[PDB]
Amino acid sequence: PFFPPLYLGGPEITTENCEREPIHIPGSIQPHGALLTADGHSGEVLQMSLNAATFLGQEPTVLRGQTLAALLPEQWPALQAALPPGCPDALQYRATLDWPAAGHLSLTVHRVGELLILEFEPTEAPHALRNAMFALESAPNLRALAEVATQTVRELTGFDRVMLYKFAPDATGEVIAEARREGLHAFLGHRFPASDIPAQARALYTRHLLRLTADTRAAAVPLDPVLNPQTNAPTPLGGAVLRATSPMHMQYLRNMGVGSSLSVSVVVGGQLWGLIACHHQTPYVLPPDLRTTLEYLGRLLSLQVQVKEALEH
Amino acid sequence: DPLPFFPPLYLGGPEITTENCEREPIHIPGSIQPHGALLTADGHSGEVLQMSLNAATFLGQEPTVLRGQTLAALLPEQWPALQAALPPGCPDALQYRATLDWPAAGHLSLTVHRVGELLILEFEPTEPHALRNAMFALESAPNLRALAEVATQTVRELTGFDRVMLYKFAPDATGEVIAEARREGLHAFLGHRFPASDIPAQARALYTRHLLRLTADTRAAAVPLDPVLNPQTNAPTPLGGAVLRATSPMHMQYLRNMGVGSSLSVSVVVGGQLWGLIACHHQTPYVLPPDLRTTLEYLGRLLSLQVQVKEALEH
Ligand SMILES: *C/C=C1/C(=C/c2[nH]c(/C=C3[NH+]=C(/C=C4\NC(=O)C(C=C)=C4C)C(C)=C\3CCC(=O)O)c(CCC(=O)O)c2C)NC(=O)[C@H]1C
Ligand SMILES: *C/C=C1/C(=C/c2[nH]c(/C=C3[NH+]=C(/C=C4\NC(=O)C(C=C)=C4C)C(C)=C\3CCC(=O)O)c(CCC(=O)O)c2C)NC(=O)[C@H]1C
Repeated sequence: PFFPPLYLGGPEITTENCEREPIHIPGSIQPHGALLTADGHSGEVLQMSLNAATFLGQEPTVLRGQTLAALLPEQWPALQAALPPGCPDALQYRATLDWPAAGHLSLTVHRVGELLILEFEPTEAPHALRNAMFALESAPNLRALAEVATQTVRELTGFDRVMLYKFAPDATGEVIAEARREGLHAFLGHRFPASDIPAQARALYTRHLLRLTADTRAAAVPLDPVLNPQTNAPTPLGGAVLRATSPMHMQYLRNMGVGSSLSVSVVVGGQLWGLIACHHQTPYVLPPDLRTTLEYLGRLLSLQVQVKEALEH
Repeated sequence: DPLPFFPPLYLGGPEITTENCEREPIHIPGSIQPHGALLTADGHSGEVLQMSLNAATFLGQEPTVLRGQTLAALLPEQWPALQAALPPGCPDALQYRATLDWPAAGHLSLTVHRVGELLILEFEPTEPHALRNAMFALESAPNLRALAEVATQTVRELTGFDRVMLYKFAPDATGEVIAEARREGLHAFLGHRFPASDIPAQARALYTRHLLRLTADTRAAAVPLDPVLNPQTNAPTPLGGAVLRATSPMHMQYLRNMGVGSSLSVSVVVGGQLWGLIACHHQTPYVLPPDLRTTLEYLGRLLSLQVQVKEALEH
């Protein structure tokens, strides 16, 4: 099963109970964005991140009464149609708001049962993706495909290190390709125990395909209330990219000297084949539109891995 | 019966009838569609060899001036990028794309690929979260039918085409329209089947490697390359990888007879075989700009993946 989260007086995580940390329900988010939850029917704002006032520019109480209808007039009917009752928690809808306080915000919404989860992040506003797609497809074998993928991602993102991390049948991981800035350790060829990515994190990574830590020293921002009014239970945040990263894993990143971390799941035959794993030495908020490019690349790599593995077997 | 290609018309080959469909050498028509321009150049020196006859009007230069310069001089910023992206021996399927600001012609999209020692350069005029939203909707579709319906509707919304169909090949290469989105008033093609010769065997092979082709105007005359043969080889210039390549006259007559002014199709490739086609029709001529066509190319790949996934959920 899972332990209760901390804020419901559950045990603190150690290397003895790695498998039982409820990483999906931390009750908090990373501070480079803001999150609201809301009722599926009424559009009634039920929870907000204590930092919402910053991003939205709204007097705190104003929000926690109001309706999405009021708050987001153009958007609220689109949401209603895009995310019908009963849809999967994996389905997401995005829009760009030109919002008074903040030039442009990206809005990302998904639905978990009766709750809409809304994420707001700063945003903005060429051929590198098309060029990359063809490059991946003409790679002659899996090894070269891995090399092209890591190089392409590094060029698109500027990340200090990009790896392709492949899982063995026992969930033992191996760095099979790597693109990195001059003057970093090389993790190419190294293998790592399955417990570094514990079972409950691999399962969530099979369904929700991109996650990140933007700053491995930033404090999480609580949800208020912490419990969902609807249920008097924790809000599931595993489909939210703003979801606070497990401190156990933030500690693992700080000990490596990493300030910023992102990965994309590569999913083949319904199973987690590997990760595009990215490191930055300093804090780094990759903007939403560039993340989208990596999300596309994730799908394309999933296709090409199967194609390429089929021409060996 | 499968038989080798006839020589093209310009090398004294025969004219194509219902009898000899499968032997038309559609990859080497010696000509392009008039809404863009094409140059060929030597892959090592960058000497310009062939150009479409309309090139002066896209590029704003006399032929003899174009042909008298190397790509190093014509494309000083792109020439080194081309050479890195398209190394000798690379496959003909690999494409490099850039946007140019050309004085006379505005923003041009440049698409380049390499066939042996030849570079092929295509120039076309070029111009929010719809793709991301579509990607997730496709993935959440519960079964093959719902996927097919979401895919057709999405493509129609992105493009404004009068008809978008998902055409699926059977094992005998006959095809069936298994989903479609269509303009009000058009008659349904859903559930209809069409014989294997409708898309002959040398088109199907080409459609497994080069995943998008189009006819922007089913009545437009093709524009010859000049000279027609590659001076490197005194042989035909391979245009199978060029979206500008002229469509087979057989296929154009087939489309005009259906009342179609514009056609586009994307290949859906599963396990190395052509599974089906995203096939679009417009009643009037219609040019879809290169950046919009890129969205369809990306959806072609997504759909190939999702078709595998939906079919595996099915035994
Ligand atoms: C007591 C449990 C431990 C633990 C927990 C844990 N680990 C993750 C997720 C990841 N761990 C990763 C490990 C590596 N990163 C590398 O670069 C290498 C090798 C060079 C390894 C072995 C990775 C890549 C992830 C994925 C996330 C990312 O992209 O950074 C989680 C889940 C965190 C979350 O999503 O909130 C958890 C709870 N890790 C341990 O090492 C043990 C001590
Ligand atoms: C004697 C040969 C004939 C022939 C040739 C031919 N066909 C193609 C390619 C295509 N044919 C298509 C036919 C259809 N369009 C539809 O809407 C339906 C069903 C409702 C069918 C059966 C299609 C879709 C294609 C693909 C390209 C496209 O138009 O989007 C070629 C190759 C064309 C080229 O790349 O230059 C050729 C030579 N078709 C016949 O019917 C016989 C008489």
